[PDB]
Amino acid sequence: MEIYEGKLTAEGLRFGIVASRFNHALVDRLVEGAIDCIVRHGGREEDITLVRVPGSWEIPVAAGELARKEDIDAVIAIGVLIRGATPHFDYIASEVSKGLANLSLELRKPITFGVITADTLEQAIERAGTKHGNKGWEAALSAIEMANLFKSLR
Amino acid sequence: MEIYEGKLTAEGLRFGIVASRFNHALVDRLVEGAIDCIVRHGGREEDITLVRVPGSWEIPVAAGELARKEDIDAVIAIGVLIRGATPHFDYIASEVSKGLANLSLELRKPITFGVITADTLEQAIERAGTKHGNKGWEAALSAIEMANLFKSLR
Amino acid sequence: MEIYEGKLTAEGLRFGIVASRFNHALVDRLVEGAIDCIVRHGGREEDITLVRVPGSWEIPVAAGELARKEDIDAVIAIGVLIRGATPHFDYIASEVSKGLANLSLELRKPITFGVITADTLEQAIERAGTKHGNKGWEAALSAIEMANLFKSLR
Amino acid sequence: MEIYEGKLTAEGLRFGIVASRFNHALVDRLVEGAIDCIVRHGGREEDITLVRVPGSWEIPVAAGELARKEDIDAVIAIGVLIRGATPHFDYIASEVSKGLANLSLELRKPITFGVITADTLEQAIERAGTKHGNKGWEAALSAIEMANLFKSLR
Amino acid sequence: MEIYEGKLTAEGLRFGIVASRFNHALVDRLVEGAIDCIVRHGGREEDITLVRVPGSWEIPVAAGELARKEDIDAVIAIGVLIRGATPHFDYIASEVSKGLANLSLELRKPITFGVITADTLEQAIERAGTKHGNKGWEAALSAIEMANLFKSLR
Amino acid sequence: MEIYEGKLTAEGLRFGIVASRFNHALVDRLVEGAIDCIVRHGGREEDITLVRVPGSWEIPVAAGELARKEDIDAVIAIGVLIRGATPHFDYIASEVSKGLANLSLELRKPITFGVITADTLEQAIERAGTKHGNKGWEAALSAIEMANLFKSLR
Amino acid sequence: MEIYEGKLTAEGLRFGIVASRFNHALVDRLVEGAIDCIVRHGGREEDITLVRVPGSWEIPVAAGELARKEDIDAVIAIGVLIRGATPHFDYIASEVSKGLANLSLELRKPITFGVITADTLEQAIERAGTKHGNKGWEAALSAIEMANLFKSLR
Repeated sequence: MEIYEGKLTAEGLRFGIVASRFNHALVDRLVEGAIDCIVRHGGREEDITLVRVPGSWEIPVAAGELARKEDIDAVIAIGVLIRGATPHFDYIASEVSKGLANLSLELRKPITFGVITADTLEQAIERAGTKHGNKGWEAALSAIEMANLFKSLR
Repeated sequence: MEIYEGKLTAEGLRFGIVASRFNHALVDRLVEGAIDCIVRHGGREEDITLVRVPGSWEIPVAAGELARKEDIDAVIAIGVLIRGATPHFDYIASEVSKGLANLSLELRKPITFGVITADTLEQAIERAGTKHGNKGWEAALSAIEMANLFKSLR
Repeated sequence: MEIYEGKLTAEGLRFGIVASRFNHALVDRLVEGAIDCIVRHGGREEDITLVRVPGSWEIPVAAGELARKEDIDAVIAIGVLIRGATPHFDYIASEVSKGLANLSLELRKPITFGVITADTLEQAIERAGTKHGNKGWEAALSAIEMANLFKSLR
Repeated sequence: MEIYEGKLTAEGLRFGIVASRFNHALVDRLVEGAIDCIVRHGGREEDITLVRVPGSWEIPVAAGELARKEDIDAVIAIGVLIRGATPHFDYIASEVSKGLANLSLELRKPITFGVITADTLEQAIERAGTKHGNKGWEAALSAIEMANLFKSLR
Repeated sequence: MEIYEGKLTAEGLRFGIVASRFNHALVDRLVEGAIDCIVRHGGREEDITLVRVPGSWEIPVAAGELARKEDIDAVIAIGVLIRGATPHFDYIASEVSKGLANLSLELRKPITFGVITADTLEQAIERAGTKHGNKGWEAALSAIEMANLFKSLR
Repeated sequence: MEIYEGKLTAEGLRFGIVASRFNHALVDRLVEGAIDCIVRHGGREEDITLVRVPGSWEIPVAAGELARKEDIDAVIAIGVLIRGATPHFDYIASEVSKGLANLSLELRKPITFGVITADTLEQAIERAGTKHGNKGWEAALSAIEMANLFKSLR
Repeated sequence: MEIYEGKLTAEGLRFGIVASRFNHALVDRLVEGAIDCIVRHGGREEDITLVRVPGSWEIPVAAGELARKEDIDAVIAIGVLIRGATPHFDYIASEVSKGLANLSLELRKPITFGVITADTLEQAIERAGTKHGNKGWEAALSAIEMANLFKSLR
């Protein structure tokens, strides 16, 4: 049998990080874990390109210009969505996810999903550093494995 | 300021894994994550020494013979404890933990704690592979970082 | 990979059994299973040293004189504790367990724990012969495996 | 099989009794049973050394100077603890017990535990003379058996 | 029979008092009773060494430097612990007590325990001067008796 | 009377800070207060050695290598523990505390305790910056006073 | 960027303390913390001017004669207000606060606010020494920082 799988070594890879600005407080702890993961697995922080967009709605279009440059091996999307009074939550949540997934089949490149979709302000703080451990350090780990496996599979 | 911190690269390190036999079903998924972590971070599986003891009560004494050999950089203790009808749970839980912590100051060597102390059979299955992600892959990650930092700090 | 593990053959091993006297009725069924295990796995009953102490409080000090003799490969501690009206239970339960575990790191020798810590008189009868199967035959099985593995690991 | 066990004859043995002063009323009935046991089993009352300390907290340190003299075969600790309004009970109860047990492995000498840990003033009176029969006559009986067995086992 | 017991005369003895600063209000009434006891039983206040530490957590380490000087006969530990919202209470309470008791067997010297472990702010005020009479005057009385008895027993 | 007490001036002292990584979000506000305290009381930030360990379980072993270097006057342990579904909380909480306290009597050096043991995620945020004022700025203040007093007392 | 901030060193500064007499019991523990803070941060107690006024109503007028002398760098107002049966509380509380704040813009000099405004007698005892730590040691710390920063900013 042929078994393919990405190792977790980050040397030689160049990364893109698309990070919304809304929910300034929680996103800055995710971007912190994300860079943290990439450096302690052996990647340099020079080869990280960090892009900032105003809301989570526009993560799709801007991760589309990072994922087209040749020298980017994987792209991480990092944004916080908290439900409020209206269904505004759903139609933005539903679209962030389709643009990211639709983009990944198009450009045949890994785009990992580091978007926190929380119901209360409580659960967002737990997945951004405390009792569940930041998505940011996680979605970054997912891309290091993918961008590593996509040397073998292409 | 001096900042010390372990990177996550597992090359050159030699590991010990002390794994109980009781709860045959759940422990074998932890040992699986543990070796898995060490190999995909760049360590060879030859340099893993795996030791098996009958219950969780004896993890202390046998991790004491692994932690004394010179060629072991870190030791992982892996066992499952489920509460039952009696306080048998507490006095075994309380002692596994003191022998492991007491051993680490004595032999000045990292012994990370991969013991699941669950109340229901439910929560033990969740921390052994499913919605919380195996301690075994986690306690192994903790030791790779420690055994790496203890090159600098000794 | 190196895999260490004790087989279950009891030939050549010499055992010590420290058995309280209090709860005369239930302890005598545990000591019965314990010798039973050692003989039917192939050990002789001559090489069993049986020591009797008045209560469960003193199992630590007397298992300390058995575990220091050279010709003892493993020691079994067998006593029954039933909770009563007062917290007398806890402070005796808590100390039996630390002296046994503290002794095992000191003398680097297996001391397995065959102490029944039951809440009702009911549950003590179930773990001493009937629907859960005597600790005594179990704690003895745990030591045969350990004393066998500690030929390889020392 | 070798069977070791202490007989109950008190001739030739020399004893130490560490007895708190707090709860003046109940302790004096325990010390009474303790000497009573030792004399009617055949020991002289000259060879009893009786030591008095202010509270139950200091039983450990003073039983440590009795247990170091050569001419003491066993030491009895006799004190009454009654729970009151605060957790003061627990942290004193927890420490009396560790100093006594820790001392017994250190000096390899029997220290039997005649401490009444009662929840109400009621249960303390029952274990000090009336419907359950004084610990003092009991903890003394436990030491006569141990100090007798420790001629054979040393 | 030999009876040992400390008289209550404080002449010739030299004392150490380790007193936390946290709960400034209640501790200063305990230290007040403590010196008060030592002077009115006949000791001079010159021979009192008073040491102040920031919290109750550090009473162990600093009573360890007083108890090692030769010219200190007994050491008093004086601090107030009030339970609050979290289990922070327990793990500090549990450690103050082990360091004090562990120290007393090590240095074979009396360390009496004048720590108030109260559940409400109410009960702490009652044991610090009012309807139960200050521990400080009590723990001091306990040490005068012990340091006096330890002339005879050493 | 002799009165000993540490002033609060931080000049000439060299500090060690052992800070877990788990609960990335809250620990980074404690380390922030801790350095903040040491600099504004007059200490330089060059003489701070900052050590990072993966979990709170390993604070003991790594504070043991900082506390052995000669040029460290006091060590601060900084980590966040939040209770979750299982008793995993207790056995880790209970051991962090014994290794820190056991270490301080051994190496006769101040190790102050800046560990937040919170029941809800709520109370952890309050003791890490907001309505109760960071332990980190507090445990640091406790060590500046202790390391200053331990010039006089040694 | 220019960053201004007061260090916490109290050398060279001269302080004023305006302390009511009503609630004799609790105020004397605040004044105690206040002087305590100033001395252990390095200030002499000669350079403290202590002024006493009959009630909390007159703290404004008398802190106005201290804040006009040239040789006073900061003034501390220390008084206890407990709510009783009537709205007398509010109109005195409301005025103490405006005279202190109005005075600080007028004389361009720090006047820190060490007034306890408690609802029950309970909460006043907690903020005056026990589980929340005296305002007096706090309002004094606030002024040492301010009077230090106002060398740079004037």
